[PDB]
Amino acid sequence: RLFPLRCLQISSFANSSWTRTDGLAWLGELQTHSWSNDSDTVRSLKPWSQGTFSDQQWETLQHIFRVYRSSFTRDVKEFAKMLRLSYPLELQVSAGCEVHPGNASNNFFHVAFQGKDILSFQGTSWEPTQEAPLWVNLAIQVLNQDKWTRETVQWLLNGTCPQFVSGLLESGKSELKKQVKPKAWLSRGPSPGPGRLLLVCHVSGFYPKPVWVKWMRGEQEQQGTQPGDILPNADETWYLRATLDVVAGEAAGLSCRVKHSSLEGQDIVLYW
Amino acid sequence: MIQRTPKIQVYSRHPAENGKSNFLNCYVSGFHPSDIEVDLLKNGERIEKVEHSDLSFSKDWSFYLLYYTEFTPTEKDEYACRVNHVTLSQPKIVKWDRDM
Ligand SMILES: CCCCCCCCCCCCCCCCCCCCCCCCCC(=O)N[C@@H](CO[C@H]1O[C@H](CO)[C@H](O)[C@H](O)[C@H]1O)[C@H](O)[C@H](O)CCCCCCCCCCCCCC
Repeated sequence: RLFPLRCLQISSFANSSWTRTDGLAWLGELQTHSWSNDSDTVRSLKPWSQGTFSDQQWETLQHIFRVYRSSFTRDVKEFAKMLRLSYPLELQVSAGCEVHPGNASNNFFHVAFQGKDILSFQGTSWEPTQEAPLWVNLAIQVLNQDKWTRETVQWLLNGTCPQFVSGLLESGKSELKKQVKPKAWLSRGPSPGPGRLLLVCHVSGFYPKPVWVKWMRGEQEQQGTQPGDILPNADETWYLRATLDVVAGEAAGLSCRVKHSSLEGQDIVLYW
Repeated sequence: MIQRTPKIQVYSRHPAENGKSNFLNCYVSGFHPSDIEVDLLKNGERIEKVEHSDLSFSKDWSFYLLYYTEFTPTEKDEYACRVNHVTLSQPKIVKWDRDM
């Protein structure tokens, strides 16, 4: 029941004159918002993408963003000039919180430069990271100076965020619990070179991403299975492919076991 | 950094059924930086009307994307995902196989 809220930001600077920054938030595995940089507004992707917020609180945040996106890129180009950093730029932000049973919540705020972490928000100020180029403390000393931006962020993580999420959660109950049953089928994948081929289990269209798929041939569990990554379907569901490399000789009697939350006790089983 | 090269994977939202409607999916992932171009092909030719999800990134900060379009498989026609990125010399194309 991991239902954190991840608010991601991708800002890309081709040079100090060419920039674009786009965002999106994820509640659990569902994208709830989308904030393109061609829109002056954060798009709601779900009917509950506004949580418990009155069009007034929402607007307040939105503005916080309008100005933020505006102020964030201004600030970046300068740190560039200052700390003298080459110009194709890649900044990424990952901020959020995940509400816990009743009381507390934990939150985070991690920025990444060039694909790597460089700093994050600890307590009330900014802390550079593990590896975190040395010039990063320079930047940090400065950032740590701006008291308001350092008190807004704060209030946001420990204050607003949770409240927001808790709302998002109750008003979203209806869909996060949703369960979609996946359909499965088999087929053979080309034989690389042995005088033998490879089997293929195909599972697609399930909702809660978590799934179990094994080529446990004999009813008595087997092994050798090769799960693929869990790919997405533009309809909120996913796709998975488990392969096995076998000798056609006893390639018979094998089977594909699919376990998944949507299926109560029924593990789908397809015999080759 | 300009070091993580994209991982391309093609699949169908549904079991290939020649003549039957379906969706073609292309999941480009683990690359970085974000700038990138991706086309869905039909016998080498790009499909004019394809859509994709908002580009996002994983914890390791690598970006990922899902391009897709409505299509109808036919034994003769072959589709494929064409991708171009800075970490690659030639736009890698990954063909679609109804069995993998
Ligand atoms: C965190 C989420 C909260 C929960 C609720 C929202 C959930 C729904 C989200 C919907 C989709 C949104 C997508 C998510 C986008 C990613 C998260 C972005 C978080 C932004 C929080 C808002 C920041 C507010 C503070 C700000 O804008 N500061 C402004 C204005 O401050 C100035 O003006 C103020 C008045 O406006 C005062 O006068 C102040 O004294 C003065 O200094 C400040 O100027 C900065 O732009 C703040 C930057 C903050 C991030 C820094 C991160 C590290 C960057 C350094 C890296 C350098 C690398 C160099 C190559």
